[PDB]
Amino acid sequence: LDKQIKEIKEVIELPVKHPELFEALGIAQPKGVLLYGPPGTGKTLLARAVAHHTDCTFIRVSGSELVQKFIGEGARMVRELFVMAREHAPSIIFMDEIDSI
Amino acid sequence: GADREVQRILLELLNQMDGFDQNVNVKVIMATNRADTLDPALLRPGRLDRKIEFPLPDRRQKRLIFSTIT
Amino acid sequence: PPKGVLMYGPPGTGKTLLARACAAQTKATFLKLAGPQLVQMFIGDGAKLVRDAFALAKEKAPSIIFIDELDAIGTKRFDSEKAGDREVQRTMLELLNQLDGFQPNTQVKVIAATNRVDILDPALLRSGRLDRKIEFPMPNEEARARIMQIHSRKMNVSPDVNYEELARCTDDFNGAQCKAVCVEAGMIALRRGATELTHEDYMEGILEVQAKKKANLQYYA
Amino acid sequence: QSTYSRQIKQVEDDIQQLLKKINELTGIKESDTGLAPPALWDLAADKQTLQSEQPLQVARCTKIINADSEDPKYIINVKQFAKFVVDLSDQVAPTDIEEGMRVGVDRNKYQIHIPLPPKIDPTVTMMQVEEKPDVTYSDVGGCKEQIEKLREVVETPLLHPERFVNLGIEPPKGVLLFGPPGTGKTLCARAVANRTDACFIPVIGSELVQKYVGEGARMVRELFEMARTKKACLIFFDEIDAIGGARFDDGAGGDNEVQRTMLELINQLDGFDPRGNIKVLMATNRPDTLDPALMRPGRLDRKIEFSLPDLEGRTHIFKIHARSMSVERDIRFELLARLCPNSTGAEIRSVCTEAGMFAIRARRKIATEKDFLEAVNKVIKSYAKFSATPRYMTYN
Amino acid sequence: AEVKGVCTEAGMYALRERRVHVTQEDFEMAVAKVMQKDSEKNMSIKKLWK
Amino acid sequence: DRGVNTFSPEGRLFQVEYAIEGHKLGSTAIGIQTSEGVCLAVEKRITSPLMEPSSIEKIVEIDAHIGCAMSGLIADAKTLIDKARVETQNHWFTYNETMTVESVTQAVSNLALQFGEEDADPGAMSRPFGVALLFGGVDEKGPQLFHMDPSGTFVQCDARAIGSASEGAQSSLQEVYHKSTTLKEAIKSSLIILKQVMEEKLNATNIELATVQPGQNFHMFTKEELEEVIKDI
Amino acid sequence: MSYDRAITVFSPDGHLFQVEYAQEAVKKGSTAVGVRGRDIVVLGVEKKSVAKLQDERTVRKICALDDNVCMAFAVVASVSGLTADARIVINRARVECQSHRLTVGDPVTVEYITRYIASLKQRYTQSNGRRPFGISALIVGFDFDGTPRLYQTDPSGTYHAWKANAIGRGAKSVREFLEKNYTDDAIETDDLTIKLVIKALLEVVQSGGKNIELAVMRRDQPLKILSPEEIEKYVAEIEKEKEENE
Amino acid sequence: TQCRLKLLKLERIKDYLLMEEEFIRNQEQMKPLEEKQEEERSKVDDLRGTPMSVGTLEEIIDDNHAIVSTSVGSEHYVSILSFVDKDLLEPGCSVLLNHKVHAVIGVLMDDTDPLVTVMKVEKAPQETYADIGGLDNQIQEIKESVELPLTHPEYYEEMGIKPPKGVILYGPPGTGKTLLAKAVANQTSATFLRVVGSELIQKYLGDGPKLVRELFRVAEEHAPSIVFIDEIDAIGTKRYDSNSGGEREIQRTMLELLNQLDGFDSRGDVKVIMATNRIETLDPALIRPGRIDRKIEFPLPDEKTKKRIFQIHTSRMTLADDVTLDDLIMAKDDLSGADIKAICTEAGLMALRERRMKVTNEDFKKSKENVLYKKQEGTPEGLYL
Amino acid sequence: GGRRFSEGTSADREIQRTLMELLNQMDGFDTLHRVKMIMATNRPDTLDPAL
Amino acid sequence: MSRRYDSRTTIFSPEGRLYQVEYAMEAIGHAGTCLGILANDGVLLAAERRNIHKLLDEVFFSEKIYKLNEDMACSVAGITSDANVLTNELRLIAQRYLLQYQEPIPCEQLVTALCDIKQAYTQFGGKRPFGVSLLYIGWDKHYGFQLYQSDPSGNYGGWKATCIGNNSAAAVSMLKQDYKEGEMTLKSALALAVKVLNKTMDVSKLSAEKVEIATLTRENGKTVIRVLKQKEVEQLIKKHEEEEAKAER
Repeated sequence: LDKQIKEIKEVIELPVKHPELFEALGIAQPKGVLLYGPPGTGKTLLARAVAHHTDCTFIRVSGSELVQKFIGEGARMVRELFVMAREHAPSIIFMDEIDSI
Repeated sequence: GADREVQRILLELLNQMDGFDQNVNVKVIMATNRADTLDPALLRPGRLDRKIEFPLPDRRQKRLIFSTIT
Repeated sequence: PPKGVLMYGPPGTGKTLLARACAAQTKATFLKLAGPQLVQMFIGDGAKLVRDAFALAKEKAPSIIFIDELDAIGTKRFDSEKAGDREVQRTMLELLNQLDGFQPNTQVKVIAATNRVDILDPALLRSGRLDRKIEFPMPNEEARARIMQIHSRKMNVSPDVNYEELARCTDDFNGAQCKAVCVEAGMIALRRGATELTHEDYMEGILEVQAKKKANLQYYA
Repeated sequence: QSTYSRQIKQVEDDIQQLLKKINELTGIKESDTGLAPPALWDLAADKQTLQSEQPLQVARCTKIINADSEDPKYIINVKQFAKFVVDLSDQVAPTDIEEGMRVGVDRNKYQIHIPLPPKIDPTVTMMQVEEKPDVTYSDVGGCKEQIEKLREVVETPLLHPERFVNLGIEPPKGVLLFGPPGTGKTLCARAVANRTDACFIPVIGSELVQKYVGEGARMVRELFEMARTKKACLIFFDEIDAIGGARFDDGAGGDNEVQRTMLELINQLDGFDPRGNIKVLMATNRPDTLDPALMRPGRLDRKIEFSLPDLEGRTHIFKIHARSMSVERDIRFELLARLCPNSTGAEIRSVCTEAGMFAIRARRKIATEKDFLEAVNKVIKSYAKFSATPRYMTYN
Repeated sequence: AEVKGVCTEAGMYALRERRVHVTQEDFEMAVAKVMQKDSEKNMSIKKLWK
Repeated sequence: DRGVNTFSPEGRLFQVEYAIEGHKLGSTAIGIQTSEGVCLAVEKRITSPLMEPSSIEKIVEIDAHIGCAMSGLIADAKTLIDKARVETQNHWFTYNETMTVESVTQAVSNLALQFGEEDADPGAMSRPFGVALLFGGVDEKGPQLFHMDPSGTFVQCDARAIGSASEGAQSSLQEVYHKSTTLKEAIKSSLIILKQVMEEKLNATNIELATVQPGQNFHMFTKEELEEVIKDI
Repeated sequence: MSYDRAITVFSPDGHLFQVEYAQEAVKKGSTAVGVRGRDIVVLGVEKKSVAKLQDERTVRKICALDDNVCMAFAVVASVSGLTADARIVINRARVECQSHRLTVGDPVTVEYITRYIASLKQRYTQSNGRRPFGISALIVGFDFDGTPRLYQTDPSGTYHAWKANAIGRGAKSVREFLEKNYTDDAIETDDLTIKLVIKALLEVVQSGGKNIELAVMRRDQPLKILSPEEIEKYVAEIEKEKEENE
Repeated sequence: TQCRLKLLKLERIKDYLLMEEEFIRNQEQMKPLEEKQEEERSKVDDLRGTPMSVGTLEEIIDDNHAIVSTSVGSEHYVSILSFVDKDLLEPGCSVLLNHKVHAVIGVLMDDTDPLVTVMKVEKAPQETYADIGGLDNQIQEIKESVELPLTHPEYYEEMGIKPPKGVILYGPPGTGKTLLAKAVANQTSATFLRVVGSELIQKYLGDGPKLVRELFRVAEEHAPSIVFIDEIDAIGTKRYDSNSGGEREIQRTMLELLNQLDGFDSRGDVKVIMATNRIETLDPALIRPGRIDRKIEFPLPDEKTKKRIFQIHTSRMTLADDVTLDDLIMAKDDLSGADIKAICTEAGLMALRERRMKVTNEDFKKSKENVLYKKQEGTPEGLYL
Repeated sequence: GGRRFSEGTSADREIQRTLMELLNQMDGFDTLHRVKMIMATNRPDTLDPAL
Repeated sequence: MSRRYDSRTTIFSPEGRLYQVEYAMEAIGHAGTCLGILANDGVLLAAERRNIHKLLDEVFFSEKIYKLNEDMACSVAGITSDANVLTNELRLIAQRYLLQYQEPIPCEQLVTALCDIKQAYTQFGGKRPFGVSLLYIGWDKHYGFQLYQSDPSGNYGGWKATCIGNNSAAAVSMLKQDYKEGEMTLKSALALAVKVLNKTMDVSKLSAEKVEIATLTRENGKTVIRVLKQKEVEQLIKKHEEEEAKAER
């Protein structure tokens, strides 16, 4: 999927790697990245792959309450994840639907 | 206190699970029958490599089973 | 002798009053039990609470347990695939067990008051958990005059005013209300300067307790 | 210049040296005394310390037994969940002991030196409550007949019990405030409580209900009991719309938690014990929601509607609001009242507010009649659509 | 996941034949076995994994 | 939820209590019966000079010797007036003489309350109208002023006011207006009372007056006539 | 019918909800201005949202109810044309105009159409399971007299005659600039009246002759809807007059 | 000026002077504070010992006791001992207790919870007032509520009116209800609390009104403050199916907002900004006046105005004037401020992708194209009329 | 007798552990002999699908 | 009972839109490309044929190209369900007008009769609006060649070139870029329409199974309504496809 790589690579990877490049050029740092497309297009794998490539941690919020100890739930845990991500910077926070649960 | 213990027990288990790869041992085998009363964190791969499927039997498959019990 | 008897039907019919009377005739303990106290904040302990409350009534001597608002303990139509509490489920089942003749039910009688039986589930009602089903209709016309006869004794009244006429006019009153209409008429009576309530005070009395917010003259006539 | 520079550096420097004194004298850790009231408070606590009160672990009396050792014996269960068989001290006087109430026992030798005060089981409820503040009648809108009617109910029997007893009539307990919002149901409740000069407990309907089932039964039960013991209580149950709703169950959680508070209030009120020394005031915008038990008298003796006012009443809300303001009296209070009829108490205060907004932009210190006229015609047209009253008044 | 399933299915075949190297024959049987999984994915209009 | 059709424990319907409030929203109209005739006065209350003041009407004719001033939602009233026009001439075909103030008013009032929000015919109201009408004329019987309410309670008056000033004005009329006050004095009484609800002073472009007097048909006062009453208030 | 579920129910605020929801939808946009002349009345709408690929000849946002009665409409949202909503009022009004002319030999007046708009809004209110249209119409026309008239209606159904009025995107703001432009010469000269409509429309947002469509009526003669090419020439001449006065 | 300066120097001196004079001179004197006072402090340290058990003061009771729950998972009845003042301590603070006999030695601890940290999200806008194109006036009406009592409270108090609190930002969204909230915060330079409305509805039952109470507490201390509640509409329409709180939980939380705003207990100088896409799906009382004083509708920014904002945008994502500035603007018919950002933000991404630092005309056309898939341009409004 | 739950209180959580234990004890790898285990219910619908 | 269930989607919103029309507006966008372009000797419609299998009967002329009259034809963007009832009704109306007037019906006259019905559903009744937006193409005596678009409440607009459906913004902008107000002939007009459909659609070479194109051409004073067959369509695809090839170079 030659088309897919160039699009993802610009959005996510360049700013985490260097925001400085983005800043000199004069672009605003990416807020949201929306992934859409049919099931079975390697979207979940690509998210994981991207983390390895930048050398950034992959913090998956799975919607478990087994995972959560930060406040033991996550839908008012907005900023507490952002603080800790900044500490262990860069990171990409991932929200996932498996479409089965 | 109850909810926290079970949560701790499971983290320790994940941590020890990852320990197997260095040594000859084959990892945990577990059954999910209802997956909605289970964490999706526990269904994620990277510790799983092989996932077994069982479906419902068909007619021919079923017939064989029925002879063994009888 | 009854496992329990049930009182159901609309509030204000004097169930609490009636309970106090029951207690005096028997010469026994009425053990106050609240349906909300039995379900509690601690979990699995709440179930132990129902076991202890009936358990003690036996030890106290023969007893009558006055339970208020049993609607709190649970309504079992469960199939609840998602949650459904179930501190409440444990207590609903434990309550049956104590009524069953594993332990006596000729020593513990249950005087139960609940506002409706619609809310309640048949597991509880039966005919060998709650034996009698006594409906309480809202007071009759003569009944409201009797309710005022007691009340009248406490304050001071004319014999030109009774409840029976007010009962005949409208049937939009209850026993709790009849007390309230006598207490209301007395405020006006007192405000004027009087050592009694008269027919004027009562007649105004019914109008005042019911709200208005712009009233009527030629809005309806 | 020089003199001031010098004094700044010096004063600051003096605080550093002073630091030993700052801690003992002012407070903020290590002695927080000024030793006019603490010399007394400390002194009395010391005798307790020395024998067996402090460390005093909170516990509560589960049952009174006479088994094992002395004839007075009690089984107390501490808030670590272990039971202990304890004695009873005359060493200092027990004063608040009751079965099931919190009592204090020692960790060195477990015996009851002193019981904890009456029904402080929720510490959570008690802290938030204001006790009878002073709200002026220059902001409790209008003169109106609507204000006056509540007072006869709430204020007169508490202020004078004398009268009621003499005639032999029972004194007021209940009043129902019902009507759409912005008519100052809260606003009036506060004002008259101070006027009467009796203890004010406001409580929020949402706080009664908390996470677990039967947790809600603990707070309400203990609040009504606490109210009865103290001298003259008014519990102003504040704004229950869906936090008061009629008994039902959905099998996912149900109305269970909501009805729990509701039902608890019913069990102690009617009970086998009647309502103690507790007056009750209800604020609802929806009587459509409420349970048939609450709506009948014995906690709701008289129903009074404090709703949207009358045509004369709206003029009176303008006059009371003007007193608070420092705007012209050459502005006809009446003209405003006719220009916006069918307006609640909140809306008439927004008119004054708006009038001021136009005024600040112009750069005036004083509001004008021009700003005023404009403010009412915007209110009658625009504000009506948003307003709370069509839906709440249908329930009322 | 399906594409990798070809190599993975191949290994089962190499044991069965009792080879030490996964031959061409192992792969022939594997494509057809993987094609049956695909067909199941499509029938159900939902993913296989659960 | 609860319906709106229901009776409240006060002992009144919700829809109707709202409709009275609708009367209170609009502009004030005064209808005074004098025995010299019946005058109807209404405030224009214009905010722009680009408007043409003749075409702001709130006095419309039920009949050719009965005039009507209406208050509250201007639009909601207009339908009742449309049905009224058909009845007055209809009355002429059958009786062979013109309709009375009493006959017309009772017939419109039957329609005023009929409301059934659900499971009621679309040829019948879902909600009542929030309009109060003042039917003022002199007819075969003599000067009569009848008042109609949105509650469908009709009553005979000599001086009635409706609109924002409705309670205030009505009290104030009873005081000045009596049957020892002549027709021109009734016009002066109405003008003073009018000003509190008005945003400005009284003018001949800020009132509209029409009087129906014995032996005469309905006359809409011209600019000169409006101006003579303006001079002395 | 079976549908009788409430959409309108009366408020204690002394209003009908739909009518007020409609009234703000004419506050927020779709500038329609009308001026009344002394031989001719002209009404104009700005926006048909001609994005330079759309058709201009067959699109009508000014519709002739009659040959001596015409209306220009407005009410907007995110669903920007409520042409559909208008189209009902337009068709029923069209038959009614013609109908009035068959029965009564006077040419139908604007005053008849305005009462007819007040009753249509209302009738929809009283009927069960039914809701008032959001439209406001500037009803233009000629009487029996042959006198030019411009009348304006609101979504409740209350009508007033007005020499010049503007509605949309600040009804009062466009009208108060336009108030200076309404002079004795402007109303007398027919050509100046055509410019007065265009001159108001220009205040909110300037330029575009395709966005602006205006229809003209002279005497009891049929409606003439002007070409956009006629508008473009006219906006250019209006812009220079603004520099001349000022 | 001169009188003020001398007064301040004196005030500062008097606190210092008095405190100090009595102490050292009493050390010379043979009977007053002297030794005792210095000793008393030493004596608190020795009595407390190490370790010290930590507690949180729920309330003080006037009976010579307080309720402090100790960190051991049982409650304790403490007495005013070890030299301490009962009234001096303010509720909710963490306090240090001597373990050996329960006494509050003193106050210094808070032991910081993560809940306050989530609430306090400081401001630093993308764009802000005076770099935004057209409809200058529309911002100024908002200021009446938010900005203006913070800048000068003086005008409001002198006029004598109720200080404006609460605003509803409504209309079709594309005008920057979010942008306006950020912009007012920078300009005012007061504390910015940002809590999204969705966050109130939790997976926990009954936590929602509690979270409101805390929000407003955190605001009062901080105050002058602005609170932006982004999108109040989200909680009423939606049922996430993460709770069994239902319709009841929304209702209790909305109510708690009312109580904290005016109620029986007011919270001093907390204004509320409610962005909402709609006003008919919201709760009736929440949008009633006297919880808001200013109501404003945002209509979409004009097609001419889109141009004046664009120059600024193009310059930020490196200036080019080789662009077809007019074509990009035109096809889109009167819709969002968001689309202008999208066309510049994307174009600059494309230019980089091509491997340059200059955005050119081709890049602007390309980005535009990608944006039509993502949005719908302004083609909806065209179809109707 | 338990259900799927997993949006419930602490009370729905404790029921499942016990319900899990019964399954293994009956048939899992452990099983009864001569000794018989009898259950009593009010609804078989309140029961766990696995049970 | 009954009102509570009624979600009050028939209510007006303050902004001045109907919730239902707005939700219908989205139903049109999910669905396939329908575009109409004006030309100077005829007019053409291009619609996405969404019925591709190798086993197809073809019991209808087409499932999206509908000949409403013997002088009008139309294409569809929206839901096939709504399209079927609607398409029949469009036929009685077109045909009755043909009886009375005996001249081809304006495209404008055709959208308006339906509009009343659309509006009726939305405002009251609690009835869904139709899920299709129709592009009608025709020639009527009065204006010459015309194209009309209808929306889910019957909101109408006369268009020289317009597109609704999937990637509606992309198709209309592109077509706006090359062509602005009637600059091309009938021959060139088919080649643009297929080109637009090509980019919008997932298959980037198309066939005649993927596209179906219909022409309405005025010949010898009479309107001819013809659905072009697969054979004619392939010729049009090769002409655009080749034009794209030159573009690159």
